[PDB]
Amino acid sequence: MKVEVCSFSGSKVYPGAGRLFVRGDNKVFRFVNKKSESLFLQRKNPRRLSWTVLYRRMHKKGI
Amino acid sequence: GAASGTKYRMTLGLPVQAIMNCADNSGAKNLYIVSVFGTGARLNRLPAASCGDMVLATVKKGKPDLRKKIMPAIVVRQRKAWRRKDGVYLYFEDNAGVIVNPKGEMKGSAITGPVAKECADLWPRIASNAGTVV
Amino acid sequence: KFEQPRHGSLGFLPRKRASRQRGKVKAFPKDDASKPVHLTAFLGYKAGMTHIVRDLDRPGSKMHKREILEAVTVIETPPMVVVGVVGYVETPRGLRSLTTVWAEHLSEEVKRRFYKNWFKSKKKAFTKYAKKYAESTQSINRELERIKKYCSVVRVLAHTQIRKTPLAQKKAHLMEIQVNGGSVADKVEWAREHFEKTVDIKSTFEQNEMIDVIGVTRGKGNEGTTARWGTKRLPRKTHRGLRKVACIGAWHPANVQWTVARAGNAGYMHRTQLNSKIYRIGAGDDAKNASTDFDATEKRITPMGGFVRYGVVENDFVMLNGATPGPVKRVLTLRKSLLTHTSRKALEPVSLKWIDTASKFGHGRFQTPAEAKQFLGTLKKDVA
RNA sequence: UUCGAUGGUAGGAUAGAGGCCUACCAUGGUUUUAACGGGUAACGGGGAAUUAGGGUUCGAUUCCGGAGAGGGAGCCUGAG
RNA sequence: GUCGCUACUACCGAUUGAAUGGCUUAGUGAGGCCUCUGGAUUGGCAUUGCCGAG
RNA sequence: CAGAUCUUGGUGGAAGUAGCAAAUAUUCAAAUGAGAACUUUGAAGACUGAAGUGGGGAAAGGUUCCAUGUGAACAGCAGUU
RNA sequence: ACAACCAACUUAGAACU
RNA sequence: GUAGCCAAAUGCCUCGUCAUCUAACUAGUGACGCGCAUGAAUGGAUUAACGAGAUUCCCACUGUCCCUAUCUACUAUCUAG
RNA sequence: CCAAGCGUUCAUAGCGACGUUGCUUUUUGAUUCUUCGAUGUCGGCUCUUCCUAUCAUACCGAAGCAGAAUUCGGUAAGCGUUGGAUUGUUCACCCACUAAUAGGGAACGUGAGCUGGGUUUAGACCGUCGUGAGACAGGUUAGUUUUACCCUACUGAUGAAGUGUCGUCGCAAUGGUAAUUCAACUUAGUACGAGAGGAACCGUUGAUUCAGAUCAUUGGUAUUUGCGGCUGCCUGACAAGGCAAUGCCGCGGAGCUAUCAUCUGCCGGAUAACGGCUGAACGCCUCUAAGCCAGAAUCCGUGCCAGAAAGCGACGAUUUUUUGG
RNA sequence: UGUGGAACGGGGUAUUGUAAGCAGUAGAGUAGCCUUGUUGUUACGAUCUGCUGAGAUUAAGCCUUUGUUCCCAAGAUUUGU
Repeated sequence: MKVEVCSFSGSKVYPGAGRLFVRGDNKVFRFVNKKSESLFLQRKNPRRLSWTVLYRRMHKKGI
Repeated sequence: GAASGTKYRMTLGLPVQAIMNCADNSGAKNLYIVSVFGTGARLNRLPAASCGDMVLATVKKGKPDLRKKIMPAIVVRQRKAWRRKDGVYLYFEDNAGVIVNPKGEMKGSAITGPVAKECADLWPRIASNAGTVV
Repeated sequence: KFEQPRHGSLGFLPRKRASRQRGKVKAFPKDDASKPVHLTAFLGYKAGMTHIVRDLDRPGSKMHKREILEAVTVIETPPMVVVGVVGYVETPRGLRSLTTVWAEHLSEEVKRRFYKNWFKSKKKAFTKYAKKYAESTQSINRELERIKKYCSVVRVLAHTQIRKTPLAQKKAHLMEIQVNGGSVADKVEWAREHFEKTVDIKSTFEQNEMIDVIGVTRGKGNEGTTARWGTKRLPRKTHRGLRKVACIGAWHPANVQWTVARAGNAGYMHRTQLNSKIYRIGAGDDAKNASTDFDATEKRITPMGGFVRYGVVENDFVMLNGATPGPVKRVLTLRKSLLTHTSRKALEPVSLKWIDTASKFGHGRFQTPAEAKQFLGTLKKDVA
């Protein structure tokens, strides 16, 4: 019983949420929803979008 | 095929006439799915296979001695997402398979790329010759 | 040639609209006189569906002692009030009701079932019967004794407390629930003692019990043969449409057979689904309704934002694995199983490890408002 | 001569000259005295066999120089 | 000189010819190296900013 | 005359049924009038978008042109047009 | 041999985003 | 019977024989010809380009299909005429 | 039916000529009884039902150590009988899967269901024949597939009341019905067997086909025109908007939907083949002569769907001081 | 006339992705004037940064509400053991 972290949006992923994508280089990515998965497929960076936790951490949002 | 037991039902993403990459080092690259073992009788339904199945395939690209013949093969990866008993939907970046014999032993020696856990648990030879498992 | 199986089953015929909505018990469990006096059915309302993560206890399985995620259906089951008793004789023409005895006072909820315009009416439903109960106390006993000596089959009349549910309907659902104890005299005495009394869901069903859910499926209106019976779509070249059946019949017999797929009603039908396992009988008076032994969050059985088109469950509820017929907020009938369950899957105890309480109104990712506040920190509407 | 082929200026790199590399400026350099490409069952030489003379053939191999340590590529140590 | 039978030699040839090795085109890219960062840890300075490093 | 897929005329069931769905689109207020979804005025929203749903001609038509009145018939709904 | 403006459309290149 | 052509739009036997192609082809192509009944201006062979001509195959592509599902407008539906 | 026999030897374990008795013919034939004031023509697709002359599944009977295979042998049509290359073709031959890929009828089932690949005779080419117009055991190419709005049938949807009226809760006469098959594993290296070999009652875990539902998750769908972005033009500019018969793109809740997702899918009786019991006659003997047991995916039932709209039961109040009961 | 309904508003829940406006020399650079500049004065400049997890939508088949404003105690037809 463990809650994972989305690879793109960085949000908590409970069991039965999102999907799992295994790339050709043996790297496993967890997407919390289709929006994050589609954006990753579209090659969007999670550090660019303002709603991602990675962006907030890199831009000191919250202090 | 009396290898390690039973496999849970999973979504079929590789019907007949599907071209998939060859993950072993036998010299093939274009495994062309011809038929699937264990397919029942149903009108108009194309026999389709998922990871861990025992499809029949021919080689379209690769070493000439591997072409113009039918050989057993095992699907190790598929692009179509399937869910497990834990409620996790997973899929791979490509559809891949390895040439085997009717007993299930791999014709090659090494497997390139990740392998499905269902296929690895079903076939001990593939699990032995594989590296990263999901 | 090219033989293929039939499209659909000729057992759920006619494919017409159901003549009812509550859903009726077509066969009560066989009565065992040795067992204690108990009810064989209950009524609830479907609130929605959610997740369940549990550890499997099936020896010999690949998923033994492993995590499995299963869909469950939540049915809100507030206590039902018993207001009457019906006795059934055993004539060679079937079961025949002999007489019905009602309680002294019937609530507004059950009394509204007898009216189509409640407010416009004078509400004089059980007036002379109430007067008879108050000032005679002899005819009620006479009828109860008649049910005691005759009427080998005894059923009580119970109505739901729909006012405790977040439903706009004020008309309660009234249903005959069979009593399958023994000593028909004791059955009548039990009914008399339970007159105007509330029977709870935990007194009728228990944990890990296999039951049957009875209800009317979702209405879908008319539908073509392609979706009504699963027939093959005709080719794109087909003139005058393709979502049909090509050959409806042959020559002599010069009639359309009853076994041929035809367009028509494809929903709102009475169905009984067998072998539904009770995963949790939760009470509405505790704050740990949705908590488990492995997840101690103080949360109740309701997604944040409420159940979609239902509301908040504030009463006792029953969680059933899988799906049940009917849309949300429809009244469902829970019936005790007529079979015997000796399989390991049926007898396996179920210990829930985590219950999903995330919003079903979208791609919810938080289980509690406290967790949402912790993740989001403080917002613009929170700083000022 | 593209992605340096010929030359000038300036710079970088090298222990050091140098298109070794970079930016710009000119279209230059070789060749029927065979350039270039291809083959070589070609490591090169001192040398060996035959011996009128002239020549022909061989030379992996005891001496000298070059290359390699299964095929490439990169790097530390160390004057090397 | 044509026609012969045979062992064997060579040529062309549909099969959009196959099978190795150098020379290049396009794509991707292990590895070590140079450089920009990062300061668990060592920390002299209840204290608290400064010399510092792999 | 009961017939001739008879002749002429009238009239039925089908039947208040098939149907009156191409060409993007109408809305508000006022006037008139017995009667306004179709008339007129104003406002709004739109289309044709110069090889036009614009302005003229040849052939053909013959008064359809204009004004004033009418709403019996036609304008397959309506009408004060 | 210089040169104060008016009146013109192209083509090529660079940086940034 | 040529300086030719063919199981050809011309071959009944015939799904002719050999090879290629495919996992599998009575299809297609390349060769053979005692060719029932090919053949030289009743024109024969080859042929670049061209063809809304016929035919075989490959890549890309896709609801043709596995296996159907969802959406929009106009009908069908009901109403006034 | 017959038996000379083959069948190392044993006449019908398996074959069994010559004759003879029959059934069917979906093969073409024979005839011309219906139709020429007109019954649309093959194949394929789709869909339902029926038959057994049984491929598989269920249960029985035989030979040889088992184990397998054969007799499909005996009942049995309940339930299944596939994906492709070729041919318009049916037939037919191959590539595979599968337990198996059985054979037929229904106006050689099925064109106001589709398609038009065959036929398709109007245009055109070739081969043969004819002087010619033209002809064909022939080959090839292009060639309009109309109408239901009537009755009935079928699928669904309303619906009047003489038995009071209006409602609530019920019974079930009758009609329909549903589940199917496979794999692996502890029996175990067990029984059996000189050795080698290798089961099975049963249970467990899964899976195929089918059926009924459902939308917690995942996928799809976009008129949520919800949010954001983009091009051309227009409202003087920003902003905010409009048009481009839904302008385009990304995401997109809700709903719908997916063997693209999830859940669920029993046991009682009577039997067929066949095996037994007491037991005679025919003093022996034998399941049968009377009767009683066991016995199949068979049949009828439990269960599930509908509910006689002219089958029925129980219960509630019986137009309020106008008037009616 | 009621633990009433409706229309709004609030909160929650969801979708999208950081609204307009202001400010900042952050911005590749460009152009004029003089005390002549290790934050130059002046002006323009795709874009970027901070207010801003912002703004917008949120039932139309989401939940909730103690908030505000209205509405209902009506009308017509039929019904007798």
